[PDB]
Amino acid sequence: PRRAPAFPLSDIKAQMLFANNIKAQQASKRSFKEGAIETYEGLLSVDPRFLSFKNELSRYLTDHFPANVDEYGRVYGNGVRTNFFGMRHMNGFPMIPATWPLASNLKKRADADLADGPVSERDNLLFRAAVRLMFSDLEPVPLKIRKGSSTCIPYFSNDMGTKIEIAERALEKAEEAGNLMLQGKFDDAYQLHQMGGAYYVVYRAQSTDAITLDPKTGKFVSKDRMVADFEYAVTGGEQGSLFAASKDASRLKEQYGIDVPDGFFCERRRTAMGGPFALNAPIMAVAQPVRNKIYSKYAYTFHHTTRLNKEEKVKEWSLCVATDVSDHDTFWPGWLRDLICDELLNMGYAPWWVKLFETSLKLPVYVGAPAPEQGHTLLGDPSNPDLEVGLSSGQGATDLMGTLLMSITYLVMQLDHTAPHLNSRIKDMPSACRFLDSYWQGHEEIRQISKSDDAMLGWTKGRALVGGHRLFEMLKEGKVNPSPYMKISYEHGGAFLGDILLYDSRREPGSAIFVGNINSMLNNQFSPEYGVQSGVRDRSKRKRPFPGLAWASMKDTYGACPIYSDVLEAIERCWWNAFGESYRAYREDMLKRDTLELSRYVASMARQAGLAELTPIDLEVLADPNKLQYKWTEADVSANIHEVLMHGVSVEKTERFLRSVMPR
Amino acid sequence: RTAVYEAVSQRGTVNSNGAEMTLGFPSVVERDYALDRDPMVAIAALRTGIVDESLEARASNDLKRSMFN
Amino acid sequence: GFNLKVKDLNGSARGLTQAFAIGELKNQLSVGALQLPLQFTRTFSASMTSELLWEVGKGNIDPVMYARLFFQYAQAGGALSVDELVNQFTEYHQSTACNPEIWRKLTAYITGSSNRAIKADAVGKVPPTAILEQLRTLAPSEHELFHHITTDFVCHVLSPLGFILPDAAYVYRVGRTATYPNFYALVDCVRASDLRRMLTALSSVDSKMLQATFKAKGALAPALISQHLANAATTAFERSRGNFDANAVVSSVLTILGRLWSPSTPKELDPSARLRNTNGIDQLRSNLALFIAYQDMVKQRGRAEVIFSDEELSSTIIPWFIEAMSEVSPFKLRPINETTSYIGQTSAIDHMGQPSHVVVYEDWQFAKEITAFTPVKLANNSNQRFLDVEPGISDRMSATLAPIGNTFAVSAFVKN
Amino acid sequence: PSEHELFHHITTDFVCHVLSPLGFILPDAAYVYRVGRTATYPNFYALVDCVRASDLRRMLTALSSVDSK
Amino acid sequence: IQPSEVLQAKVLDLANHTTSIHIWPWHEASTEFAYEDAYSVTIRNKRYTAEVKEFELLGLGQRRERVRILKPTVAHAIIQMWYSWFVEDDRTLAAARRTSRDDAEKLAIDGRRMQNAVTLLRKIEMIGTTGIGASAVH
Amino acid sequence: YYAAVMHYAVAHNPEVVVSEHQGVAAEQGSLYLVWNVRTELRIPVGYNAIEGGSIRTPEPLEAIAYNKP
Ligand SMILES: [Mn+2]
Repeated sequence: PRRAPAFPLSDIKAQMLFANNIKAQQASKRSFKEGAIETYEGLLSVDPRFLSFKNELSRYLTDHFPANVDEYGRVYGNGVRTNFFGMRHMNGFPMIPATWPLASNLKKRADADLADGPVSERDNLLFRAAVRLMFSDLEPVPLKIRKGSSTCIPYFSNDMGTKIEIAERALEKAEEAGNLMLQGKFDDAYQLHQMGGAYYVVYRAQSTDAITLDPKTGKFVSKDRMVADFEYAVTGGEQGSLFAASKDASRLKEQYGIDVPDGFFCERRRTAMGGPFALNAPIMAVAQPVRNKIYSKYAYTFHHTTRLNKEEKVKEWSLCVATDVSDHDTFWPGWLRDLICDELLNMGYAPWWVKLFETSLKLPVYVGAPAPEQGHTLLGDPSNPDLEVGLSSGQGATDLMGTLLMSITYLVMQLDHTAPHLNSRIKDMPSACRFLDSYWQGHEEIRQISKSDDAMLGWTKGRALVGGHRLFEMLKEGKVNPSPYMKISYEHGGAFLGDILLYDSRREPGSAIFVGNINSMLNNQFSPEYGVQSGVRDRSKRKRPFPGLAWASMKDTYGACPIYSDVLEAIERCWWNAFGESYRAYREDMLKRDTLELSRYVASMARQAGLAELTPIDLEVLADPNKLQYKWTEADVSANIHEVLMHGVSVEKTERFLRSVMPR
Repeated sequence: RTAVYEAVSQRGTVNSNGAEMTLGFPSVVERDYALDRDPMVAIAALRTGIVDESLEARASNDLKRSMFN
Repeated sequence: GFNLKVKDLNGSARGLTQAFAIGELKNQLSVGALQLPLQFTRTFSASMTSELLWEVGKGNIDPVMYARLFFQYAQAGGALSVDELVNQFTEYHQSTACNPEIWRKLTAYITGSSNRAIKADAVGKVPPTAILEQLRTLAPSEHELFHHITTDFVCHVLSPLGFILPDAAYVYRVGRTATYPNFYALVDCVRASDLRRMLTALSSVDSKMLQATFKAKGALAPALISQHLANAATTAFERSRGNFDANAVVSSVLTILGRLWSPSTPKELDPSARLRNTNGIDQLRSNLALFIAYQDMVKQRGRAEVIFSDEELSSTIIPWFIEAMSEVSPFKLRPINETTSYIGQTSAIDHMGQPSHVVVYEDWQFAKEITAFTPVKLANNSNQRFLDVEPGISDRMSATLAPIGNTFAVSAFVKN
Repeated sequence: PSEHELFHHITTDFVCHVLSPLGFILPDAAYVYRVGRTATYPNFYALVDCVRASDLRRMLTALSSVDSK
Repeated sequence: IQPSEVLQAKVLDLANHTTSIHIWPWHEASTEFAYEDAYSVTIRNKRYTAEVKEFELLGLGQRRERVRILKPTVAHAIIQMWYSWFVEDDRTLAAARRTSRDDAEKLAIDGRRMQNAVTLLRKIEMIGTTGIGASAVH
Repeated sequence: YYAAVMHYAVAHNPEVVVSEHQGVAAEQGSLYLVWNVRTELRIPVGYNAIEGGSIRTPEPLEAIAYNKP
């Protein structure tokens, strides 16, 4: 077990991060957040007539529109793969209590029996190769940072200039400080450079849940959310328990007294964590160029834009295999850290910085108020941290890790069960070089698309495919997973970033095609996550700028879903059945007001010039900036609002900085 | 009726056909019976072929309305 | 042209009797009676005529056309078949692309002197060509062809850098191909089908990266150009292989086809589920025109064991990986009678009425024009000889042929 | 009165279509009607019906459409 | 050749929509509730005819005024064809025994005749005493 | 050369099959094609007398031999 030390919230270390101000001390002292999101301004999540609108919506429509994914998990028909009832929650009120994150799933990795290192030593070499290349050619470019992004841990300053001082001083003595950590002087850099420190628990909120109608009596059973307690946590999955949080709304018919219409539970309380940036500066400064690298040197498996972007790569394929990933974060191996740091150093990457990683990569955490009468438990010991808490959200390069080991285990498994004889062209580390290059160049029969956990796969004429069918079959059975690092199933109802690949009768990659999910659109409408906090002059702080945009963008967006317009029918209809009015004109006017609001926000798009400057994708990024923090990469935005969203960082300081960090 | 065929032996065959044997259409009945016209009268009307001129716009032509089909 | 008795044709043109296509001789003239019917439909098209020049030309390199060329010269050349030629090509590809020291010398012939790649400066003192001579100094091919293509490869990766300077052009003629015949030729077609991707992987991927490393503006590069080129080129050689055996893959897919065709027992071989009609092999069920391949298959060889059979495979990939879909060659493809649409036919004959004279033939050319030339050669090496027509004779001799086309109207000639 | 209102609904539908842009979408209910089986299908006079109806496709839609935004 | 032939229609869901909205083939579908099928049982030299009022065969009570059955089609043609073809049957067979001619055949047909009726006999019980005409005999 | 006749032995006629013709040695497979075509009622041509309606026929040329000009 070995508890990760449970220091009281009160601690000087707890202070050193925070600016010891308003939001700082408050966040230290923060109570459990709760509150209906103003799901539309002038419209919370709680309106009962709108709740009946959900009622008609998910009921009458799922009724009319049952899912069309086949046995293989490959998709046909309407292309629905999902209950519409995932709307049906307190989508402003979280399902409570909450999990307590572990410190070591290593035994949990020994339960899923996830491997402690290489399968074959060849595989080791493979690891070393992906590492070899992700740690290879570099063309540094100026770093950039979100405007209005709170410094979070440490100080929680909203000021950009804070982030400036932090990141720049980090550019100045990350060497000295990472050395201090190598010297073990964690708190010295942590209290002078204020580098590193801790994570702060926050929430992702699953907007939906797998509500399941009961034919025999109409029960609406959302998927249960098994979660750890503090003991299951500190005793790395050892003691403690795994358990659903209460889904009930009557507990707010209790507490809030709020009326409880059918099927309307409460959104899942997934938990991200914030953390110090000064080390994330080197992270973006390289990875973002590395992002650009693989997107340039390769893309292919890597480029992510239009469904077209992907589809074109796909229908090509004789065979295609959407992936399905178990708890994507927690499962990341620490021996993987071992090889990371290994070949970092082997390839001259800066040992102090390497120490900086391992610091962050096992950085101490903190729990706020997971339930009322819970948390405010400081965790870990920033003097000898040892956490194996899995992929903490504070890193942005975690995506690199996911995309990594996933692509690994993918391709590997393809060797394992489709192309072992072909491993013969993988004679060594250099062979792994030409190869991996070529595979991410795609000049291979076995194939993939990848983005963190989400991924797919591909195959062709040439002497390897039938085993692809086989491995396909086994995984489709899922009866045993060959993967010793992950529980990777096929996703029945598989998709890639909401690109729901469709199949026809032939069920082929060349058959039917991706669609932008329309149910997902419904989510965008009604089951997203955040409110805006309208009580601020600038929307830059606001979680969710301009929803009306998505309205207009809808065909341009998820009109990729064939049945699109019928969905329009249903929405407008059900709204006339709801508030008895024009959600049409409603949302139109919301769009108009979006243009109004943005109008003063924007200059070069002179007055209300029109929205022609913004890509429909960037339009998606403007109704939805938020996924840019966990979907869109930064460069994607057109430079205008890109800068409205982001601010530049000096190329030079970062340059020489990398020159230090890099083996030159 | 197919089973009836062996009845009755023995073989003819030239002296008297042959037989209709064939029609017994569900379709022709339903097409007229839907209007409750009773198709069966239309049947003999195709026996002699000529319509029996039941002069009424929803009588006579409706018979013929079937005959076409 | 010749003649033979009809009743006695087996005693006459005994080889021509199709029963001969099988080892049949016997007391019996094959035949008998049995079962399963389907007109074998959609034959591969008309490779006859359609002669024209093609341009090797640019280093931007189209593998596809080059493949077509390989089969072309192969039939036309001094060394059958394509198969051995592809082997020899792979050998050369080792001796070149997989033999790095060469490339040092190549860059040395380019910008090579000292402290390469002479910083950011341009200077591309080269005809494409001069490289070609330098490689000609290297290992000779009996059939250079690719020896050009390797140069083309040098161009393709040196194209992003300032060495587009040499750009000239390269040209080569077709060569008429027949019906077209033997499954061994198909073997050539499938190994060439590999060449499509045996080659393109080096023809492609390549590099947009490095300008010339940039390193503003880009770039110094000692052996680094030759480095990055060859080591990647060798790496490109690694992904290339095609793995799957030439004669085997055709032997198997032909096996499944012919036993599908079998009226007598398929036995363990059989039509099945995903064993067949995998949204393409059934198109081959429609491409049953390549019949005869089974014929010589048993004849050229014998039993057609699928050996790498599997049962998932293949199906799966191999029939997918069939040549015509990879479309090299004069392999050609088409519906039915267009290939027959050059068949003459005259029953003639009388009273009996059927037999004594029933001829066939073909409609044909006389574009009278025919040409001649000097073989000018700007530099000695092989046969890259420039030629210019000699119109003064070339026209009139063709003019001399002008009546002659009206003469010997072969169709009318048949009437004879 | 129509002997056969049908379009009598449709004219109302037309009233809705142009009053739809304006705030009179308030009434919106629903209207339903069954099929009816048809034969082989027969006589060219029926085709005559089909071609005049073919006109109705555009005899009507011009008022069903254009309309006004 | 023997028909491929698979076509067979289906009743429209109706109630799921007219729970909301009116349909207009109505009237047509009619009123529509027969029948008082009395029948005699001539037990020796006595009548004892009995009858029953449709609705309670369904066990429902009481009389319904305005329930409106459709006028289902299709089947009418089948059963009619069945009926008329029996007419063809017994006419043919009876004529056959009337002269054909030649004993070996007559018993055949008159034998044939029997099970034909016997056949129908059997299936007629399936028409009834198995839901819901058991109520009728009751 | 063989490839010649077969192709225009396709047109006239799409008649096919034939059998594997194992004989006494040896069944590794051996199956060409057959052509029933359609014929005039006289056969002083072809050892395979099989005039009956038409030749069946073992070899491609005879089709043409029985073919129209
Ligand atoms: Mn997706």
